[PDB]
Amino acid sequence: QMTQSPSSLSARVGDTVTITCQANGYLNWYQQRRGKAPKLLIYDGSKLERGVPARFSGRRWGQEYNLTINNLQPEDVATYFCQVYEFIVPGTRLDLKRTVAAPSVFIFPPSDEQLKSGTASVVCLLNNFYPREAKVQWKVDNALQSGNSQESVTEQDSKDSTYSLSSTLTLSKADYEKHKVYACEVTHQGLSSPVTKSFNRGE
Amino acid sequence: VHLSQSGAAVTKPGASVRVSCEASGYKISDHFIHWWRQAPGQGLQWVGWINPKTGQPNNPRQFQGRVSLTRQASWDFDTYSFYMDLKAVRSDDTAIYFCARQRSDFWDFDVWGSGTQVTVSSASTKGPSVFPLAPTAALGCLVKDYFPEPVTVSWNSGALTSGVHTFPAVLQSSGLYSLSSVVTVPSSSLGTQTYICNVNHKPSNTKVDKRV
Ligand SMILES: *[C@@H]1O[C@H](CO)[C@@H](O)[C@H](O)[C@H]1NC(C)=O
Repeated sequence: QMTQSPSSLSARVGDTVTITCQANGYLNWYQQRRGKAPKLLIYDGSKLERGVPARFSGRRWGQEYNLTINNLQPEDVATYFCQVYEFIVPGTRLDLKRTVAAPSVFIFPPSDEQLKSGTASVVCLLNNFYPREAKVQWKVDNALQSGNSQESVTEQDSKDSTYSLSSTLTLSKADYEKHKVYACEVTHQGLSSPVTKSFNRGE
Repeated sequence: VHLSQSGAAVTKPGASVRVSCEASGYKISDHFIHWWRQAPGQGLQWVGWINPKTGQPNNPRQFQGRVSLTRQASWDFDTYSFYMDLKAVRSDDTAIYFCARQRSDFWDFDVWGSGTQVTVSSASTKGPSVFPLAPTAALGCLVKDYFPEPVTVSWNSGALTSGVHTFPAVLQSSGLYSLSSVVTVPSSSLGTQTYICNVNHKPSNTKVDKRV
């Protein structure tokens, strides 16, 4: 009964990472790039697939299958998973490690051009942070909104190894005008203290 | 040894959709073709296999349900088209569908199709509507209420690329998509520079060009 560990890995270029499944049978490991089709890395436990760098390898011992990547490279950033017949584990995200970086935080009041449509959209931007786990909080007049939010995050950036996140608080024309202070409050590893960027009518 | 899949498909709930997989480059008769599907931010799920020689799919009628796998042999045998028909579609079916080749008897999948998005939505075509995100500081564009995906965003007709983040589109209870595109620039240069995101939505020959 097959599991994989862990769910997320960050590693430095040149380092070695190991990913484990618990399973039984003829097992294969695949690499899958965020937006793409899988690629076979190892078949049948430990056989390296033709055309794949020997810095990939696989070890079976009982019900334990390790996939190991040695000398990790920038192109190794992907999700990895094991598969036995019809069963494919959900897999492990691998990202490149870099120095911790707190989000550049910003807020964006609704555009008046848009209020003309009856729907208002407040936006929050967390820019270039690492690692990628983060928490946005939408506050207005200290009210805590608990439905009515979207969130979107970029892939790790191929240059500065950061992530960015956008969160859209969409609320109707009326209930918007009725309140004053709109703050965005985000909590991230690299931030000593949850910090807020907050607007209201003074422009 | 190669597999090319059809293009993205959109369809109203309750309808039928067909995904195609063109195979070429080997003894095609000798390998099962499997279909897999991947829901957004999720792992792969097996959908089925089909035998190219006989056209036999893994479930016999009494078990097939809402999915039917078919083949048609390009008689030279250098080519084969494989179909995945999905009837009575629903939101659940929204996902990327991959065809893939079973190499050995033991389900190592060495070739994959590029994948085909199948989006099942209540709605139909609509160009987006673009609102500005006004202010080292940040500025942007909210590209709101379009359908279907995708849209392309550039700034200053491609002349500005650095500091640009175009986010993945999210979906609303509206049933339509919203994405935002942003740039960061030094607190100066504002009054100096004309910031203009050019947005395109092919499906609807929409092509706005807004300024901040
Ligand atoms: C998998 O790696 C873990 C940690 O590196 C190690 O304890 C174990 O020996 C490895 N398992 C196998 C089957 O080689």
